[PDB]
Amino acid sequence: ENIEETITVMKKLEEPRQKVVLDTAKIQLKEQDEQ
Amino acid sequence: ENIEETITVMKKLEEPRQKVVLDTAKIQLKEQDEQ
Repeated sequence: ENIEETITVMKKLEEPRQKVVLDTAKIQLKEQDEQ
Repeated sequence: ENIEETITVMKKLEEPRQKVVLDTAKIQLKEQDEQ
């Protein structure tokens, strides 16, 4: 499941790399709002 | 905390965009592991 699998990867990532993932999720929601 | 904030955003995303976020996390981990 996508969220559970993302949690598993993120638990291994240092905070700055987790922040990239979060900021990517925020862009994806902006793009979703433009569909 | 970044993981919970990412979950919150991902819960709003359509499944293909959730997969974008998971694949972004997987990329970050491959880079972290190669550093």
